[PDB]
Amino acid sequence: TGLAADIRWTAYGVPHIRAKDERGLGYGIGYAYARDNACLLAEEIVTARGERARYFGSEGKSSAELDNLPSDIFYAWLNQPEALQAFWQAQTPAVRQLLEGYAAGFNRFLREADGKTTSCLGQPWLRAIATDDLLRLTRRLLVEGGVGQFADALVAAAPPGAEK
Amino acid sequence: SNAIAVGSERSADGKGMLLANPHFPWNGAMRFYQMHLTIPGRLDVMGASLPGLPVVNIGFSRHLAWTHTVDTSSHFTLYRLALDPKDPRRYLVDGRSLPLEEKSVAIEVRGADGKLSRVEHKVYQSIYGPLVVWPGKLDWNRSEAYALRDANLENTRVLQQWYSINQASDVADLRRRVEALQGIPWVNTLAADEQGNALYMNQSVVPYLKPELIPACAIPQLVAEGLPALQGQDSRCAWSRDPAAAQAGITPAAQLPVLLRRDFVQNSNDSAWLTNPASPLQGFSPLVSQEKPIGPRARYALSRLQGKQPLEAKTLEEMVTANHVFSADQVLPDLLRLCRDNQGEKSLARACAALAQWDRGANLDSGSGFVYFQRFMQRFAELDGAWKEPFDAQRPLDTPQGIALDRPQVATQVRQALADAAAEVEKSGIPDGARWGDLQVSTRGQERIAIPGGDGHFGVYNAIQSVRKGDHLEVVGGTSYIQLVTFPEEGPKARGLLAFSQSSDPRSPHYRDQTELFSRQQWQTLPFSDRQIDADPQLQRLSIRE
Ligand SMILES: O=c1onc2n1-c1cc(Br)ccc1OC2
Repeated sequence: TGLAADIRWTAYGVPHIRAKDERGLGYGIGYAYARDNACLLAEEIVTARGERARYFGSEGKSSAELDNLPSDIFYAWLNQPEALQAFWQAQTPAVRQLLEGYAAGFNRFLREADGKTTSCLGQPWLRAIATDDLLRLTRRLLVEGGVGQFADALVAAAPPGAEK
Repeated sequence: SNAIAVGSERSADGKGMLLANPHFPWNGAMRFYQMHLTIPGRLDVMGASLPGLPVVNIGFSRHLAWTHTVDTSSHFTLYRLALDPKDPRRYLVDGRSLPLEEKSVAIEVRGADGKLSRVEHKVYQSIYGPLVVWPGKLDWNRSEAYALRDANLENTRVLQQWYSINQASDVADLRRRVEALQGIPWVNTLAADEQGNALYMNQSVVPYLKPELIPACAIPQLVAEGLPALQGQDSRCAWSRDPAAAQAGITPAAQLPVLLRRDFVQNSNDSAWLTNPASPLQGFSPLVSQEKPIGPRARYALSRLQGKQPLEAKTLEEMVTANHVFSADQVLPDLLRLCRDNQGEKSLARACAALAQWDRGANLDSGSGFVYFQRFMQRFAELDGAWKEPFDAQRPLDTPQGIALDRPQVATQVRQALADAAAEVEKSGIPDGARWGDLQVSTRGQERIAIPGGDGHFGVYNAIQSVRKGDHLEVVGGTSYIQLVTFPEEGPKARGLLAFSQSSDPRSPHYRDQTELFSRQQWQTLPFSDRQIDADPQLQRLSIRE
């Protein structure tokens, strides 16, 4: 509540979001984004939640071309509840509000969607999102120049046995 | 990615100008999205952002335009561990045996039978971070292992950082806001403002190690190949602490490259070194910036930007839309000479014809000469001492150049490479008279759209990366969000496109509309003022609350 946004779209579906505060601004963003890209965000959130294998099985890959199970192990490791909570606790009020509105706006579109611009309507992985999911995505992007590039390597890291 | 910021001393209007040409995926978690954000009175910013982020990542406001490119700075360090000789699950620091920590994660897997089962996986961790294995390079044997310390894991400042950038008034303000927070993970920042300042910042989160620690803390084998690696058996190789840094163990802002000029700054994913050659950036940590030879994109841009002629918006646009294959400038003249020296060698006939006829571009209507050139260059890249003039540190803009055809062994190897390239091109089922646009496409539903541009590694400023799918090359990344911003009196004038369009959903009206325009290279107004927005015959409005 206390969530309101004015959205204008110009040519090519470019949104222009006006709001009186960060919560409302986020509300407008998440709504406009969902209209164009609900399925993409749902997929990437599944990845960043380490749930690809749950929905799609061990064959097949994330959009970053990692096998589902190794990708999941990496994101489960990266996005542990303690890591997300610490990240959240360190966020300014304005950022918390941006994210709170985004999630609410995205979820609003999901409640209303009739398939007009959403191809994955009805899929079990197309679900309401939380601010934590947005933190999952942020942290996934955060490590793209670091441990993210070593996701497979981290998964493969196991101690030696008896070998010569 | 490419970025050019032009200042008062070089722009045709005496004000700032920015070309933003980031090279990013066309799908997935890094797919750019256009939006304009306004809280009347205190925030008004427009550009494009990555999925899930309620901030603008690359954009402009009333007096400022900014963009980013991927830097060459290190954002992590590998640590080579010396293992306990009695236990390969323990490691030595200052000769003391420490146990590895274990963190297990449990993952649900959907089986053949449609049911879930639970997989448990153990992640081994050191004081530095998790262990990593690259079979045959970074093994975990009985003597050594490798851990990875990521500098951004503790960067809780990233979203605040872009929100702050979004609120920046001009270049000076932007610089203060980035240097204060140090929340940028892995990109350079380039900007221009209305007053005509041009800013380059290599301001990101980078592991800090005091200069005197490097020669003994580096792993000599791994630094040669540019992998950031440190000795993990010595506590003195911990990242250095400095109270001026926004985060413990990262490089303070004063120690990172910044260039503020009134002529120009540029970057195409090379280091800070030759951002502007009139003022080389030098003497930084190897974790930060090194004086390495620049890629052909940067070399191309510098060839267009050097001199004294004023730069117009149109000039910067055409640097992208020309689709010039700049790598051809270095090798094609000599390659054509070798072709003439081998007239009536049946194996070389079609290749030499194609290459001589070629417009040296990656345009839709560019001949098969481009395809021959690409396959040749892949082979040329792996020959030793084949340059007529190899890379010269004293002439970093003009070297390497030419083929050393006067050396008989080189001439033999180059001709062989051309024959090998030609054979491969001719094996593939390329129809006679087919053009580059016939091959490189973006699939939209059951349709295809021809895409201009070529791989950045061939010096095509308009960089497009594609992969073989059935009978075509499918675009997967490159030119994405384009913005070209100037500052005339009325308000910011922004021009560009989102190459792959706003929506990834095939059902959307905005799934391919900008992709059709990108094909034809027809850039559009990015409307920012209420006046611009209201003039738009397609204007739609919705107000929502809960
Ligand atoms: O704008 C945000 O917010 N979190 C991130 N982020 C990033 C944008 C870009 Br473009 C590149 C890297 C980024 O790091 C993660």
